Amino acid sequence: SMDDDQVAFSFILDNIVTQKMMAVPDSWPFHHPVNKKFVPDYYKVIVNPMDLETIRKNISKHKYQSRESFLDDVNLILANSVKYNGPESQYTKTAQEIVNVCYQTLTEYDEHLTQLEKDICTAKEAALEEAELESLD
Ligand SMILES: C[C@@H]1COCCN1c1cc(C2([S@](C)(N)O)CC2)nc(-c2ccnc3[nH]ccc23)n1
Repeated sequence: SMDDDQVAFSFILDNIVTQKMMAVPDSWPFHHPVNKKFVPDYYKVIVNPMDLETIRKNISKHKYQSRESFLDDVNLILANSVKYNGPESQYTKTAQEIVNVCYQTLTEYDEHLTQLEKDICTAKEAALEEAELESLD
């Protein structure tokens, strides 16, 4: 079912986050949203904040239906470090390793993720078609 497939897809992504990305050494700056009381300037600069806790919350809500949408938020972590800390900051080097281990692990699971992504997309289109046919009955 689309529910079993979304659960599987989300579990794979969550395991990539907790077992690989969160395990990158010294990755603590990216585990949670920046606290405005600690870094008030952060939210004057960073318009689209992102972090690994927020990604996990999004996974639990089944936000990500595709590898692309998942990686959109993953890359935001890196892009935001480039902007706030600079492209050569040690913070950005760490964010880069987080992104790289994400890519590496996605590649290991690309066969299964690609199939889940396709099957979720077909089931979603079918449910949309049926809902529209029912509303017009
Ligand atoms: C602003 C820096 C550099 O870019 C990425 C995130 N970064 C963070 C992130 C955090 C959080 S947190 C405690 N939830 O705000 C998410 C874990 N914290 C501090 C921080 C907080 C207080 N003093 C500090 N001194 C130096 C850094 C620092 N930096």
